[PDB]
Amino acid sequence: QIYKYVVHNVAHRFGKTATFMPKPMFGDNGSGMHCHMSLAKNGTNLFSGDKYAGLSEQALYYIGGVIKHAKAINALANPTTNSYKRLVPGYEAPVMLAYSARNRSASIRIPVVASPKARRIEVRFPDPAANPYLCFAALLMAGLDGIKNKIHPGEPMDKNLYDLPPEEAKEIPQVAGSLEEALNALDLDREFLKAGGVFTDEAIDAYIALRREEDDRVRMTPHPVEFELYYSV
Amino acid sequence: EHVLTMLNEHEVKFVDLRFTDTKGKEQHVTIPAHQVNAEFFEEGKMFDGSSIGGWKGINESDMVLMPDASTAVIDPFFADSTLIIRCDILEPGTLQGYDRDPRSIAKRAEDYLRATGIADTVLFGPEPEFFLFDDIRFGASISGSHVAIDDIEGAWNSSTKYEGGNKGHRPGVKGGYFPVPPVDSAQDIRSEMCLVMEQMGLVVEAHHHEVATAGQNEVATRFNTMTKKADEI
Repeated sequence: QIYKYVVHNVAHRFGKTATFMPKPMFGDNGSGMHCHMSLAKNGTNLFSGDKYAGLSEQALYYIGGVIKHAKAINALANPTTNSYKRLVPGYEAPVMLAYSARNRSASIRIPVVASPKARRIEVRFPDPAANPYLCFAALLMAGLDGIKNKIHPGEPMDKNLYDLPPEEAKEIPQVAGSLEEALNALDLDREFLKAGGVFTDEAIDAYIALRREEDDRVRMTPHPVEFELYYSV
Repeated sequence: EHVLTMLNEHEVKFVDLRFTDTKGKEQHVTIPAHQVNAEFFEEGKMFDGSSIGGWKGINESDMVLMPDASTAVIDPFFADSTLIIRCDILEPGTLQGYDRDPRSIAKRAEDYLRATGIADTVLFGPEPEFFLFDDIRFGASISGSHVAIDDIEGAWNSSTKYEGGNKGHRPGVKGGYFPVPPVDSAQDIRSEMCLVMEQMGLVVEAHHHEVATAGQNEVATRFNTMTKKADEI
């Protein structure tokens, strides 16, 4: 919040205007908000271990949780219709629900670092439009539910992204493809969030209602491109 | 003789002598109809060779324009009745056919065909395509260079403000293949081209808009023997 405040105001003072929108331009990079995470107890990093890339089995369950509830997390980590203009079948699009220490097609990167004290995971699909609080919280709760229920990740994807592959039609896990879809996922897959009484149904339903109103403006208003495509129909 | 009757039948005031240079560009010079006599056909008219690019140099300027009476056709654009007569370029005295005259060269090639006895006639059916614009600007000097194209059909004009309003039915990029008018703005013009082409001896097979936005078009004409077809081009 402070970060955004500083950015917005320093820009204003310099005669500029800053935006954290995820995709202001078609044809060039969008803005993302990768989230590096790790857990700890009494000063030790609960994510370092002997498993893949220096990870603990706890980290893997966490990842499994994030992957299981990705579409619902999307409703908080990519809360705008615009968010989905960044998350589109592109090469570097962090849309494949998988982990890897290299494949930057994977929405979950595993930083390769020396000190086990710095072992962690990087969830790449979030964007800056996300509510800090709710986005971070949803990421945690999904991780915990991944642990409590020992949800195994499966094996790491080290092949390639969304295009070629295209072998087995490459329908592996993916993040929500639209805001509505994400909101719907959040609707159905809300249990992991209600755990511990953190998120109430009322809160969740209210959030969804706020965003559906936004989703509607975009769905109902003619798009400039529609004229290019259909004016001469 | 057919020519001398066409002169009276159409009350011709001028005769436009035409020929092509090495680059392929049709050239012309005009003489009053009253300058057309018996001599004209047997010995042609004299002109400066050194004036055309890539032709005679410093010493041997003068050459002969030999009217080819088979090519006589009325010009449909000139204000005063004028008859067009294509000419070959002959070496003076020898009256042979200039080595560098493209029409002579093409005739020589048709001759050589018959000579080898491989065949007695060659058939050519070329399909030239072209563009129709409203504005074409370009230049190049020490401080820069540029080219600007503009046409009412150009897709880029979907956003242009027009005096009487933008009526916007334009062929998109690579989208010119056959939308009926008003998307295709050149029906009337393609047909005038057809009618006129036929008034000039060509035989039209079809006309249509081509693929590109911004006025690509095509008039398809019936094949003919090689040299007569180049004349037709």
